[PDB]
Amino acid sequence: DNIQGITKPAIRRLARRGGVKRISGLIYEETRGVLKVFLENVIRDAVTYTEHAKRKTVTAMDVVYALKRQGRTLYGFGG
Amino acid sequence: KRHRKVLRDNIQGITKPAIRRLARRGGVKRISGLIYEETRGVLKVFLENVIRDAVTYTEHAKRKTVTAMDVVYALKRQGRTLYGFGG
Amino acid sequence: AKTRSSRAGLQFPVGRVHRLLRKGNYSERVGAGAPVYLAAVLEYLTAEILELAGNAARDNKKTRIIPRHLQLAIRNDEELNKLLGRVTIAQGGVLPNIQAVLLPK
Amino acid sequence: TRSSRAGLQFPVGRVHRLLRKGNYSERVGAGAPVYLAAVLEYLTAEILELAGNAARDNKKTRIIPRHLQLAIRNDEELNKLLGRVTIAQGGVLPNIQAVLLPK
Amino acid sequence: SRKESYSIYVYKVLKQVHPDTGISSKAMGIMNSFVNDIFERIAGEASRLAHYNKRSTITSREIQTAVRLLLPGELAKHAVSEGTKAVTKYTSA
Amino acid sequence: RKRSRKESYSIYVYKVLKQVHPDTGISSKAMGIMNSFVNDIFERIAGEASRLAHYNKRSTITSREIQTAVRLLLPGELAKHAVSEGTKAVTKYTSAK
Amino acid sequence: PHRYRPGTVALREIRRYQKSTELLIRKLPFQRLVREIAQDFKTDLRFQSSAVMALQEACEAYLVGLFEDTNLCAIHAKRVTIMPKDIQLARRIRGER
Amino acid sequence: PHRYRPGTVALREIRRYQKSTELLIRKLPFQRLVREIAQDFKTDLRFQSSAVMALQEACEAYLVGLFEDTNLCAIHAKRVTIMPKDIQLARRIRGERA
DNA sequence: ATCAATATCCACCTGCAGATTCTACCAATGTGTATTTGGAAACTGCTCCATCAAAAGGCATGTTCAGCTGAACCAGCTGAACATGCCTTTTGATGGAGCAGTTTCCAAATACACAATTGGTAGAATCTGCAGGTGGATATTGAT
DNA sequence: ATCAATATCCACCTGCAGATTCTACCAATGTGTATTTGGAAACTGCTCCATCAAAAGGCATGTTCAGCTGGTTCAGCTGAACATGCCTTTTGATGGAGCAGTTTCCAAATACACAATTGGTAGAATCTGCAGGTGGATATTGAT
Repeated sequence: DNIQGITKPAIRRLARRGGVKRISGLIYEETRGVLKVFLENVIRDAVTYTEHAKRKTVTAMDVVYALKRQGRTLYGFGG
Repeated sequence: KRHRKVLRDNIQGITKPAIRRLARRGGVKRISGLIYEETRGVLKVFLENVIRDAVTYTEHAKRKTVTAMDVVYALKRQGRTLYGFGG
Repeated sequence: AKTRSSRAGLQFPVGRVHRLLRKGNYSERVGAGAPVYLAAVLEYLTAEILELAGNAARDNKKTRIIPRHLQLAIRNDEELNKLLGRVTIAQGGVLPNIQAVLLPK
Repeated sequence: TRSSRAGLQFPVGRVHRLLRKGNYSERVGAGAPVYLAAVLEYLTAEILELAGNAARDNKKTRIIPRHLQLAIRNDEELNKLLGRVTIAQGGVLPNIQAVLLPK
Repeated sequence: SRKESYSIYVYKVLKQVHPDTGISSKAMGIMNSFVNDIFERIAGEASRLAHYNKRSTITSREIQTAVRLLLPGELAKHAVSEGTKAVTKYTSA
Repeated sequence: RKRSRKESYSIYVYKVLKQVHPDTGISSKAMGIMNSFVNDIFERIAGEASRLAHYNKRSTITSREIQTAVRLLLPGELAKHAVSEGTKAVTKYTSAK
Repeated sequence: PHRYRPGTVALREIRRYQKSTELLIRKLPFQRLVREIAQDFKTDLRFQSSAVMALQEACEAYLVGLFEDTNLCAIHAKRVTIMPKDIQLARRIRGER
Repeated sequence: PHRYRPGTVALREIRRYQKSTELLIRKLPFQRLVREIAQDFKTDLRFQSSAVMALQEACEAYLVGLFEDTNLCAIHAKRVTIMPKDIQLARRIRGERA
């Protein structure tokens, strides 16, 4: 259950940066759901790229191609 | 070499009831008073944008007439794709 | 068989798709397997939509499929709806759907 | 070099090559990569400008990603252009909603 | 002046799916446009995959990894399959 | 050890950097950001140019096309000033040749 | 005579209008609004009738959609009533504004 | 002793955290989570350290942004507190959720 | 309730044209040469993965109480519903040509190739910013 | 307010490594050939614009009052603050080799081109669905 390694205080800090004051109880779990969906999606794609590439190792560029597919474009990792 | 009428604030031809109906179809019950003006504000922003791009395409094309395809390329540009007019 | 769709057993032209892939500048060289596999995937999705809209037109008691039917067909299905997420359909209409708390008590 | 001829720091050659081997279209006119390496040079310059001023503001000589993020999200036209873009090591524009501020 | 469309092949496939049903012109416009949007989507993705992997050529293999990327779930499955099937029947004969 | 040639924009970006702020520098991370930036932007403009080509059934990408791409892609004042720097550099290369 | 309570003709309307596909905005005032918005962008234009329709479809789509997300915003406020602060939240989250 | 009112350390936290750019989630649990989520798509894979970092930046981006939009949704309800129906509203409008 | 009444729902019909089928014209779409892409095998080495051992720093767990949420209630009023009166949209009609799209010619412009040379790469060296920190400057926050 | 206590701000300095300056290697990136894309001019015809009268259908406008908004209060409790107590994240370390990435061979796969031929187009003809209408059963809302 590595999904719980996303600590309550990490999500608390994340919300802090997001400009939030008071956080409900359920929120943490709800966050944890969302986050997963995200990662599931992106990685699903990133990995696909790695498979097309007939490589066993996922490279930062696969990540980026995926994120660009998702419309979430990332700068600074070799785009 | 032959006149036009001038065109001015045709934005009020988007009648209150057109905006009411468009609101119904959206699954809305009670509409505040302000909404109409605000609707229009938003609608205008929309059109300006789309039409800008569509005309840019007609301008690249050295045509004086805007075609459906130009409209469509525009909408597709905005991320709003339209089906049925020739995409 | 002579034509290539016949050879791979499809109703969608594998030749026209070869032509389009070549004179679209997707890349220099277009393999012999690509327009095949592709005219196959297009055929397939055309088929899925037509099935769902056709059943939807039978539901409203009509012989001809009209855009409202297609709009329905796409939006009721979960996966067709995700794929056509950003797409607006000519003459579409919406999914008849009313919010609960606006309904009479 | 052709950049010298057009007064750019940006290689017009490299961009001629890129336009040819991306398959954007068959024939790349000679004027295209010029106009283009120019437009990139301009926008590079623009970002570097605004980010640099932002970098002098926090009293540093080195531009770090945070400066760039700031410069982009602060400028209006740039911010529109980079809307769907996430900048690594960026941070946010420090901004608090008014109604959570102690009254 | 001759124009080109998919309306004839979409008639084909319609008759395969529902023999007794018809289709209007606007609707056909929707379909033709649809097939086209999709085309550009997959072929585009295929292309990007080429240049990503430094390959001058678009193989059926690329179309495929495109269809896995672009199509969500069960649709991706039945499609990748309908394809493999079509290419394999194509190869032998 | 061995070498593997890679390609980047960090040098031209140093140049332009020194032009704008002679007394200021740039970190590695930030330079990666600029490199990406140019690349994304590039791909965007050239993409749209390409679409203009095919829309108008043309085998060639003229600077004329780069231009209509920049009017479409770039917002407002940014658009006006880029179209300038471009038309400018091209006329200068034109008379130079 | 007969008078329906507030909200009854509302729901009868929502049903009625969700059920059809025809254009809600009268075509002429929309066409003047498009020729006007283009006039002042590049002067002396002509419009294919299909281009007018395409625009009408695109815009009524945009707006019907925006109204749905509006309603979902006002219902989140425990209100049956939509307001500009609602619409503006919708656009604020979508990224438009 | 000394005790700050409820909400103050929040505001100071907000200023403090919005002002830096450093990675908020512990990297290892995140890396384990990424390797797990990847196991089920394909088994026996390897990850460039730069690619993991890349994802971490992508996800903290995603979440902080979603939070901005959440806070704005609860503030729409005359509430200072974010809740699961707020987040489901944000995702529901963005198009992320059905 | 029980009751009218407005509206919707549903079925046939009836006439129109839009889907759809017949037809003939025509332009994309079997075989042989020529070139090179990548698959395939062979080796090199980058950094990714393992387990490991100290150093704290961060997470966790709990107590205590503050203020935020929401349930509930109440006054004002703002937006719905309805009719009637009026205006402007729709239709189709025609007339007129602006001008879009199709055609045919001629060249300026780019692709192709060979051959030469220097800007741009990696690797090494060196050096200047600023992180890290410690200690009082100075700004809030909570209590008086 | 006016008043203390943590917390933050900024000052100064110093060292560490990551930015920046320098070195030599090397592979990409001017002139000459051959071809063709599209800019230009000359013409055809489609469809877009203008206008008009009549039909009518929907917009606008005013009255009237229902229920919906938000203003107010008020209890419970659910999160925040703060300390102490526990553990695993971080970092630095070395070692091991999985495997990514670079090169050489070279043949299977496509680009390229001419001559053939047929599926796909448009245009025309036609006919079956259903749009439009009307009545008439039924279902819902609000009034008593």
